[PDB]
Amino acid sequence: DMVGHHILGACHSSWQDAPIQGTSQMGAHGQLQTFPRNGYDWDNQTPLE
Amino acid sequence: EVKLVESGGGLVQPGGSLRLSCVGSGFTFSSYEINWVRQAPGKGLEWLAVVSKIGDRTYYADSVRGRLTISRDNSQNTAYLQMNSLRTEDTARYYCVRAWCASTCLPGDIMDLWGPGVGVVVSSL
Repeated sequence: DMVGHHILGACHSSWQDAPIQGTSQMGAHGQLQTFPRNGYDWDNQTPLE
Repeated sequence: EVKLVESGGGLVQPGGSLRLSCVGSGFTFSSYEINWVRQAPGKGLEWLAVVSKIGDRTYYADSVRGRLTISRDNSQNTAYLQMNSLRTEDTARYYCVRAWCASTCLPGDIMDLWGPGVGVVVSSL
């Protein structure tokens, strides 16, 4: 019998920037990631008191 | 389409009363709060009064507490402001503003649509 031995290196994602409020950015797997404004829903165009 | 046109203001003697009526059209006035805001000709804006959605829960400003009494009738889509007593300081353009809740709920955070403004000019002459 034989066995493959590997040591995978360290993994860490790149540093990114925190979004400004109201900015909706295109994300992963066809999802629009929204940081909406105060008083609005998760959809940035829907009011939510 | 949406409007907050108001009327009922004019030149009155000091120490008098005025009845400001603000009407709303096409924006379901019974569901949105309405405030009254004063703008002096050269001293900037000044927030006067609040009436809530139903009509109760009225809270005023510190400088005009008791002096101004607000009221609301959702049947004919009207907001009334009674200026019971008026000094010479109160000459200004008064706006009835639509303001719903974003952070501060009842005093209003988003003054969306403003009325054209009615000019109260108090004068002893």
